[PDB]
Amino acid sequence: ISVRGLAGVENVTELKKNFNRHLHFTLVKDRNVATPRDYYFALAHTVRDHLVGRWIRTQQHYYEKDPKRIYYLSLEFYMGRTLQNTMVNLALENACDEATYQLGLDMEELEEIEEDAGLGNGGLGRLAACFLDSMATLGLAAYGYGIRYEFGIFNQKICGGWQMEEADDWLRYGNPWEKARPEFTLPVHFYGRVEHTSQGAKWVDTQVVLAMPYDTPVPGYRNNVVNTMRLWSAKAPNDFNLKDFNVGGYIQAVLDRNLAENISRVLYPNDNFFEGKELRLKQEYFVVAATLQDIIRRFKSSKFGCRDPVRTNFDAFPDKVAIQLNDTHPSLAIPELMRVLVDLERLDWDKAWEVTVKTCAYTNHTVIPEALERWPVHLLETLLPRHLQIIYEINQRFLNRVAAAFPGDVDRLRRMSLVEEGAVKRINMAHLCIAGSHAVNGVARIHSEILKKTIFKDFYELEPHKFQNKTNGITPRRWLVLCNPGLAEIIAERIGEEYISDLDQLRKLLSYVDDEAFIRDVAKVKQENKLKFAAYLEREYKVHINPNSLFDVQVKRIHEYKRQLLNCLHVITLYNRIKKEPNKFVVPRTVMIGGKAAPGYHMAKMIIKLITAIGDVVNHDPVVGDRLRVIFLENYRVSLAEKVIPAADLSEQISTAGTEASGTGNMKFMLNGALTIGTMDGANVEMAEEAGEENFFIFGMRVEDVDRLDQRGYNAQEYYDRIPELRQIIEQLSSGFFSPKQPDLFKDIVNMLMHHDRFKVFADYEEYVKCQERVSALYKNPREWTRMVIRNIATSGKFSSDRTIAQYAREIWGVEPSRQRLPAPDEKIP
Amino acid sequence: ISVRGLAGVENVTELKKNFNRHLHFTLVKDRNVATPRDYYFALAHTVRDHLVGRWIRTQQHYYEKDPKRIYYLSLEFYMGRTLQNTMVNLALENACDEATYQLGLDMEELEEIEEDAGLGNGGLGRLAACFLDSMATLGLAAYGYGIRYEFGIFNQKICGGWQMEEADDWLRYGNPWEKARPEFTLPVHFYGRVEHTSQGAKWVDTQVVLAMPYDTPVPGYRNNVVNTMRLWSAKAPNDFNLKDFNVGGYIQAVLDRNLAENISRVLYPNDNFFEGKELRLKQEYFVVAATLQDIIRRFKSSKFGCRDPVRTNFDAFPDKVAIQLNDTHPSLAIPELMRVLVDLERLDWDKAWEVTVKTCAYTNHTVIPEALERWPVHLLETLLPRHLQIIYEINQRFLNRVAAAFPGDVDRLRRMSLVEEGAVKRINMAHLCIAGSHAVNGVARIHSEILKKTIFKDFYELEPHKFQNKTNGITPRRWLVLCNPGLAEIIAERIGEEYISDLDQLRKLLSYVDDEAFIRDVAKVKQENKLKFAAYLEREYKVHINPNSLFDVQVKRIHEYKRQLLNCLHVITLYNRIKKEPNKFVVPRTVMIGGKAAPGYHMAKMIIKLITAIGDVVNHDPVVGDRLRVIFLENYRVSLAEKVIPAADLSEQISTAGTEASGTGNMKFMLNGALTIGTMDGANVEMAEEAGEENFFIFGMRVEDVDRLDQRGYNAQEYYDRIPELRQIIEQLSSGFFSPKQPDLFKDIVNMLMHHDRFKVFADYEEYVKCQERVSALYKNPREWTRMVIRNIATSGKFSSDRTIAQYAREIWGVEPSRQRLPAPDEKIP
Ligand SMILES: O=c1[nH]cnc2c1ncn2[C@@H]1O[C@H](COP(=O)(O)O)[C@@H](O)[C@H]1O
Ligand SMILES: O=c1[nH]cnc2c1ncn2[C@@H]1O[C@H](COP(=O)(O)O)[C@@H](O)[C@H]1O
Ligand SMILES: OC[C@H]1O[C@H](O)[C@H](O)[C@@H](O)[C@@H]1O
Ligand SMILES: OC[C@H]1O[C@H](O)[C@H](O)[C@@H](O)[C@@H]1O
Ligand SMILES: O=[P-]([O-])[O-]
Ligand SMILES: O=[P-]([O-])[O-]
Repeated sequence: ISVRGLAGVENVTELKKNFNRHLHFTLVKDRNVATPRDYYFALAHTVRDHLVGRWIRTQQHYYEKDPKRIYYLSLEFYMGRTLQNTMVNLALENACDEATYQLGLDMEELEEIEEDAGLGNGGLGRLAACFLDSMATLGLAAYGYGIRYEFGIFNQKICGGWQMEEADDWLRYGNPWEKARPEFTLPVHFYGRVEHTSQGAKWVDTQVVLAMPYDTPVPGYRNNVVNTMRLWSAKAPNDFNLKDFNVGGYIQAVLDRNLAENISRVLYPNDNFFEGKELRLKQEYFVVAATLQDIIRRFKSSKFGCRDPVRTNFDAFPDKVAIQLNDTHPSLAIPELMRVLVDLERLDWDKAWEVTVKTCAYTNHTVIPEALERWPVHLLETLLPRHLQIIYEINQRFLNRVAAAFPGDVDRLRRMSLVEEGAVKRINMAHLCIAGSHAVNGVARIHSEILKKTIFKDFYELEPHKFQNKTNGITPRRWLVLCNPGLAEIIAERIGEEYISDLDQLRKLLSYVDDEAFIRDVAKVKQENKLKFAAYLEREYKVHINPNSLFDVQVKRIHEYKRQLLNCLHVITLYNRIKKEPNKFVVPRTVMIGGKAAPGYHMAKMIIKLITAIGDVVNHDPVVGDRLRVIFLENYRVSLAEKVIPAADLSEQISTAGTEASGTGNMKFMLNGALTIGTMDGANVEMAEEAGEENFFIFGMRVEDVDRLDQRGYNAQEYYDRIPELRQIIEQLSSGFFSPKQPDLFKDIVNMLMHHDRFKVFADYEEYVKCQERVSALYKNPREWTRMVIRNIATSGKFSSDRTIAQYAREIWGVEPSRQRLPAPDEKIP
Repeated sequence: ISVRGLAGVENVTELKKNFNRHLHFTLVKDRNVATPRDYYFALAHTVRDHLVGRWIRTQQHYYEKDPKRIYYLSLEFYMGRTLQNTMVNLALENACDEATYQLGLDMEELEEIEEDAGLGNGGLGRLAACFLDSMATLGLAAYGYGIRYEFGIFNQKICGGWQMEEADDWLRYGNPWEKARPEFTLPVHFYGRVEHTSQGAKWVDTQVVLAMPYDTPVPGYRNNVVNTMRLWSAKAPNDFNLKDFNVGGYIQAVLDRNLAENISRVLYPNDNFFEGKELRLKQEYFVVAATLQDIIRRFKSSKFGCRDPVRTNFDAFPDKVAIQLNDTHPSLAIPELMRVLVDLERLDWDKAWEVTVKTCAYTNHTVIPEALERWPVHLLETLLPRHLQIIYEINQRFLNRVAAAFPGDVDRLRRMSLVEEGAVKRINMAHLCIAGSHAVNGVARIHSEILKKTIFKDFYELEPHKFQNKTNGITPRRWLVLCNPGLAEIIAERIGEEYISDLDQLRKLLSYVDDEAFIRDVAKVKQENKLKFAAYLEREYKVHINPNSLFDVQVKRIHEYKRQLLNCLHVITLYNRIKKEPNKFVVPRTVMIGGKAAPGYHMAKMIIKLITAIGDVVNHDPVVGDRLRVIFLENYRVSLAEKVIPAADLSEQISTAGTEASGTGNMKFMLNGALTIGTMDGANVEMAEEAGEENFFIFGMRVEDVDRLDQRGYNAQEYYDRIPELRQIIEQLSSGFFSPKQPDLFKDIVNMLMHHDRFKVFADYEEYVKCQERVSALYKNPREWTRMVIRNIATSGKFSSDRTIAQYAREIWGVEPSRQRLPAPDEKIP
């Protein structure tokens, strides 16, 4: 059937009876009233059963051996569905497929019932998920720590072409994967005040909110390692949230508990944008405070909680603990770690600081100013009074280090300050993370250089040893074996299966680049994938597309820097050229654009309306026929990504050079047989460098060209004046050609494009359409297109998150990866 | 070990492996980190497994045979713990005891870990629970319908002698018994307006809240019948509660969902008191609306949803459906049933009314005015506009019936109106229930007569056939076999086990009233029970009591009509007599008073403080020694009741004649070996009548004496003037003898007692202490006391809820009870 594992005789029979056990005892249903949802749950519980045994020994193991622990703190974990992925990592896919078949059910139909775990916005959240999978696969004693939002990223609905947001009630039917652990509930404090008494400061009169943990298993690829993802939930104490007496109402007091519990209610839907709301800061301290207590408790047991030097010596803390900060969201971990060590454990400042710097590491994800976290001091002052004091003290001693290094450089002092003066005083969380971490990394080579050359230049001059790079990656399990079994099978037919955990081996595929059978096969799976997607489209969304056309897809969050608008300009150009010479041949294309816009991002929402507006005109023009369709992919999310990427021919990674930190969608497309048209931005540079620029469609300004243009001054009128095709398009938008009933509907877009384009869309227009003509030319030559595809696939090995994690481990965490199978799952009950 | 069933070889081995399965696969723990709480859950899941098989066939059975369905609507279901009770009804107690023992665990220690299901206030809620158990045991196709409050009756804490309320987070650790059924979620409407168009009225522009059901199994006693208790939970729709667009905030919209969900958040802690709050009315319509849709859906399938006359003829609705209204809380079921039939199904008013009257029956629980539900019309007008219209129309046609029956009687017309004029117009929910039900019953013979003679006199004259009586009862399973196995065993040693489901057989115990061995045994279990309670006291609450003394206990909600104050007066009298003649012998007594006060009931909270105040003085008087202790039983609830009742010698049922509808605690004491000192109130009359007044300690005014006194006019000064002992006590309270630091602390109690005692405490004082002297005299004669006890126990059979349910069934519901074992639980998978 494929190498989805063995469909053993004993195991298929075992699966079936367990499926029935659960349907009866766990779901309390009888075959006669069972719906597909019940069947999905019976299977999920059956599958979950296979990894609890491994989960328990894995954790018991780490307790016995006591290795260095890796704690990955992130406010986002974009997980997606977990049934198939669990089957894949346990080599259960074929057995379950067989078993459910014999039970008279379609496994694929049941998989579609599982709700996505959308506790993420985009790139950053998905990175955390891929990292978790790789850390388990590389056998590291790692823990994912975050917030269990009861409402994830909103579900996007398109009404009259506009995006409508609706609550993502993903827990509505239950989550069979998590395990509530109410017995490890921890208290978290807010507000209060600071008392300075005799031997130390005291955080007093605080409001207590409880953090209840939920553990979800994270299985490594076929190695019997099951790590843990602990997600905290907010709970109100039953005392003060009722006991602070003297009138108000007993009923109201109980109803008011949903005020402390709102902390974990919903995920903020902002991607690369900072919103200084109090609820957000509360979520940030909430995940940090609870997680650190858990980390320290585990450390206090280790082997020190037995003997060792005997004396809770935190000198070995850094040798047993490593906490990675996914962006500055968990930045409070730095002053909080200081607070505990100093205020509670009573260590001296300098010893505490040495420990904190040695255990914390920070990862930066963007260079745009509006994405930077700068928290108003008055907020920190009211909510976390002692942390503000600690931050001021950290700033004081840091700046003294600067003044000592650069005597007299008074401007450098203010530039580097963690405290920003002005309208309102703010705290620069990034400056905080650089100062309190022993490593700061970028997510792609060029982004990492930009950090040293620009944004964190002063910091780099002060401590060059801190700055590193760790190019992002994706997990080949979910992003290849899971979403594209057809491609994984033919690759395996030639080079084996070892590449699933050693992607570098894909290079061996280079020797089949002239193999007639392989070229036929690679091309066949892509055709099969496109047919399946074209079908899903009519099934669930309804209104036909042509599977013979080129599948041009751009899927990612809607942003001005991602330039979906530049894509739009090209689509309209193709339309206008067809209307000019109708009977002239052009390569057919289905251009699919999908992504979510933050609810408050007006421009982004205006762009989604433009996309749909173009499709209204283009898709109903009889002269155009089937040569060009514009489709907007609704509710783009992880599970939808697993469907479109394997069916894409052209991947669009066209952000303005210097704005996209790295990107990971680009890597997903490269590994699944799509050719890339993009700018020399983020990881695009490394991809092109790996596959060879000849097998890549690069266009537009390089970072240097952008800077030259800024020195000069960007004037969009110039481009409007010298390019008639561009001019024609702008006058089409301005006159209501795409919005008949509301002729001035797109005035904000035109106005912006001409007068405030921060991302110079026009400057790359000519080179973009010129470059698009070249891919059309190559698509007309099936054999050469496919041969270039093989060149990309065969060279994508470097972009596996296993390579990324192995580097973090060695160069930052100080631990050695291991592909050693844990001693089976075998029963055992001590 | 006892007749807690057989500890079979095969079944004890089976239990143990299943215990381990769950501990591993379900709780995901390993023996090395398992705590008693985990062990309790492993057992609970194991026990729950044994009744799912039965649960599924029971429901499948009712679907096949299609009998008349009994729907018990109540806003309260005072369930308590369910582990032991499930073991008892499945004959699993000894097997589980053995199994856990072999596993090295104490079952009793694990049972104490289960949290109580306190979805009730007192008498009314507990009645519903006992009824459920009996309906299952009598094999009726009955369904309990209510609200799944996430916070039940508050946990009571005593601080400095005052009651402190604290949220009852009973779901904190999970509920292994319930089964969420998100697939049967139903919509409920609120607000909106009424449109009158061409062919009918339309309830329009409403706010939708979703009702999600949760099913808990209700097992009959050893008959393999497992009925269902469906509890609704409020959920916000993900559309409008987000989709009603045009600014406000995306985050706020999601956070605001906890406004529709507040409907099922907490139970109102009022016992026999009406609070006209909007949240309450919303809970009331919420349980009613969701339940009726469920009832009709089930009816639409039956055998009509196949053929029959063919034409949804609701003429047979009353022949297949019976809905019992537990008080007027679910009274909206009447106008709601009308709304559906008329507005949706389009039946004519008169046919709809005939159907509604024929399927609804109402049970009244009290005669005090402040406990009556009179909802302000402006509330109904805004929240349920169409129901108000229906109610007005019901009133119109009802009153026309009255005028036709009593021509010219204009005052009778206003007295009987469902609409009350005055300050604000209100709707009398009780008048509504009488008019729309074919049966109205009281809960005790005297209470039922009082309803006909007083409160509902006019209604009785109009339709005498509607008024019935159904004396309350308690379930002998939880209230005998579960809480007092020692007593159940010795009874069984003599007359067998058949009495557990046929309490009448306890009469055979009369022939052992002179049996020397039995008297020794009855007395022995009571001594064993008192010793165990005296121990629990020091274990969990700490500060000694004497097990040789008389256990004088009064446990029930704190009320002015229950007269805990009269008890207090007696306690202080005993104290003063001892201080007068210290070296004189008196029978030692431990008087225990327990119960909860509604948070807003100031007087009730003042009484709890008085009780504790008396204990502060009495319990520390060296001259008193061990002859008198005053203890306040903290957090009285179901599980605590199972502990005190079996250990009580004297039961206090001293409410003012005519105020206690029935009472059930009195029956629990009688069946467990306690003698009763009380007034001729509620069921006390029937109990005394059954055991013989010679074996009962009756005192005080009878209903007639109370009325005579009211004609005359109650003047407490008179009693204060002629009784020196009483006078001494009042001057003790007035001068701060019981409150040194705050001498005027109890001024409200004294003031009330002397000037506004609605329950004439003083009028019964003399006869109460006189009567108390008589029980002390009899307690001095162990053999005669025990012989009287045997006379009570042997005569308590009539107070089983099995007798009560059999009468409801035959005389109201029109169904025949059956003690037929359902065809085993045996596997099966169709
Ligand atoms: O005190 C202990 N004794 C024995 N095993 C322990 C102890 N603490 C942790 N463990 C084991 O380590 C796993 C890790 O627990 P955690 O990391 O503290 O959540 C547990 O599930 C146990 O198998
Ligand atoms: O349409 C039906 N076909 C077969 N069995 C049914 C059907 N509806 C109800 N049942 C059975 O009756 C039980 C009662 O369902 P309910 O009373 O509607 O909640 C179900 O769990 C099934 O065993
Ligand atoms: O680092 C993970 C991702 O974080 C953010 O979403 C960046 O915009 C993206 O470029 C990067 O790939
Ligand atoms: O009917 C059940 C119970 O309802 C109420 O709690 C009444 O006060 C009580 O007398 C009665 O026994
Ligand atoms: O993270 P990028 O692929 O939008
Ligand atoms: O219901 P009663 O025993 O307080």
